[PDB]
Amino acid sequence: CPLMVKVLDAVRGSPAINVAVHVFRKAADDTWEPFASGKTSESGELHGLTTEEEFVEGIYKVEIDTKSYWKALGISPFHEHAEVVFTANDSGPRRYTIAALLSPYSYSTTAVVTN
Amino acid sequence: CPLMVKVLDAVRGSPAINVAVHVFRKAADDTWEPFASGKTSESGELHGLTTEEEFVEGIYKVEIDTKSYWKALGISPFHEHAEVVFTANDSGPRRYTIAALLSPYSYSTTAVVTN
Amino acid sequence: CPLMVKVLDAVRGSPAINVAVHVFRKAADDTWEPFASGKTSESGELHGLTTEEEFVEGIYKVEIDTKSYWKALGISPFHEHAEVVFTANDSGPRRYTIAALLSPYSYSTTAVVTN
Amino acid sequence: CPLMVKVLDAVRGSPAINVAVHVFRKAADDTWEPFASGKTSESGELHGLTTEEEFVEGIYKVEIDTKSYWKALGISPFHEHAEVVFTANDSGPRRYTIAALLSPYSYSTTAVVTN
Ligand SMILES: O=c1cc(-c2ccc(O)cc2)oc2cc(O)cc(O)c12
Ligand SMILES: O=c1cc(-c2ccc(O)cc2)oc2cc(O)cc(O)c12
Repeated sequence: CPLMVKVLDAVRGSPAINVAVHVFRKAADDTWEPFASGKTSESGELHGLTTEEEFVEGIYKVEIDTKSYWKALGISPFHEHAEVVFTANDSGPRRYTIAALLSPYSYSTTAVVTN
Repeated sequence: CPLMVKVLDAVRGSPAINVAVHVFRKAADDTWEPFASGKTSESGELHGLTTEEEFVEGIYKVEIDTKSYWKALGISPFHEHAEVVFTANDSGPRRYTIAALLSPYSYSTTAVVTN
Repeated sequence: CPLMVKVLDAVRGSPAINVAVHVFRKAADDTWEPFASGKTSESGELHGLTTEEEFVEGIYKVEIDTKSYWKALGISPFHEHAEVVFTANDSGPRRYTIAALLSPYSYSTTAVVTN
Repeated sequence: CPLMVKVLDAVRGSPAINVAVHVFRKAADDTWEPFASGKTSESGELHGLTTEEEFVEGIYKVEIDTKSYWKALGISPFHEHAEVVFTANDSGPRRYTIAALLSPYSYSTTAVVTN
């Protein structure tokens, strides 16, 4: 799989478990077309979202449902969700890890792009 | 000034100047209506986006045009933009500062909410 | 004011108030000599630590007492403190803002260096 | 191994490879005693630093030589190094991952503590 999502919890110092993640691909008419989704595992990771054959060049949006995550922990959050929007490019390395570090009023995200 | 945006550059250790910012508000029909836009000053700050009267309750999206920023500096970055999505003024008027710290393959964002 | 420290709380979405900060400078004998100290205000800022005359070239350590901050709020955090270590004024006098964003098991820090 | 260090590069969107890491344990006289060290791998990770038997409760410092890393890439950095100082506690989960995300004028660090 060319796309993995990893989510961490900066309040508890843990993986962020059972977080819903939705991936969209930008269509020709600039709408967001559902592409893949899942929930992070006990290690905070979401594997197997797509395949090399399906993951063609284009703009993708990864939506991480941070609000539901914080509410399930009894914590009041700021954001509706975290969004990561990027272009997949065949010129670069083949594997994309989208990582996010979550706090109630803040988040960080980085891309780790490797061969 | 109930909505302010502040952007920093983590490569240069400086304000991120001339960063375009577009704000949207979710409409009754569930689309993103353009609400306000502007660009960061030499201090990396964007003031005057809206007014207390105009900044009513709603779900807002602050889109920070990070790709256009990096590309204007001769850099090819990872993200298209940073999107900050939040419910505002649910418990009455507040003042919101949306801060963002930018790197070519990573960003963080935090909200400072007062009064 | 050539050295300023600003601290934010990522759990509350607020300035981090009453955070103790201790600054050290590496001595000729390679030990950390106490240089200045203070605490953040209601704005999360710490001004007046030093003067242009006193803030000479050197290697400085800014220790932000994050554990004491979280514990004063009834929270058991991970880190003892955040340490920011840097060479200052190597190319002549500059103004340094050390910013830190705090969560119980995570922090970030960035420097804004001007003139 | 109860202690792992992971380092990421926010400029290149990659693991931070061949970064020197030094771990110290705080001695009874408040000095820092060398404990373990190594260099991050091609995946940006440093495994096998210590064992369960050696990693007793106490205060530890993880020093990440960020300055040499940026210089080897031809980039001018701000910090001398990144420091992560924490107490190992047997009450919590047994495995500590210290992660750091590096930019030239900024870094983030979080702890992922698991069983
Ligand atoms: O999101 C951030 C915002 C800020 C910041 C820094 C200075 C301000 O006057 C306002 C906000 O610093 C930071 C420092 C970091 O290391 C990481 C951040 O996300 C931020
Ligand atoms: O976005 C982040 C991702 C990670 C990370 C941690 C472990 C992985 O296997 C992959 C990514 O650590 C971090 C540590 C930080 O202090 C801040 C981050 O944004 C991240």
